[PDB]
Amino acid sequence: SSDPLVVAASIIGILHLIAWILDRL
Amino acid sequence: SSDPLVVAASIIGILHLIAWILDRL
Amino acid sequence: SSDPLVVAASIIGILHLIAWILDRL
Amino acid sequence: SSDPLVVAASIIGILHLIAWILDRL
Ligand SMILES: N[C@]12C[C@H]3C[C@H](C[C@H](C3)C1)C2
Repeated sequence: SSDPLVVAASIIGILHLIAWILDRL
Repeated sequence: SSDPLVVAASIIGILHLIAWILDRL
Repeated sequence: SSDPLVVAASIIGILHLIAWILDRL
Repeated sequence: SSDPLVVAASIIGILHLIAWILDRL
């Protein structure tokens, strides 16, 4: 729904940032 | 308004992350 | 405060994504 | 919990964006 989709997009952003931080380390 | 603009900025962040994930794949 | 700081960090994320989208265009 | 984890992922996204902005400057 319109509420769960916004949370799903936020989870993807966190996973992408985690990968980048791991590459910089 | 001040509430819809914050959601609009969040949607843009998710679209940008999706493109990056597609490039890495 | 603990509520305004979370919004301030979100605004920075949107500005960073906007710059990236402008570079890709 | 399910509420604190979502905030923790958001904090990581802000730190990653701050580093990028510092590199561009
Ligand atoms: N709420 C957030 C949406 C998007 C991804 C992540 C970091 C920024 C940009 C704020 C959580």
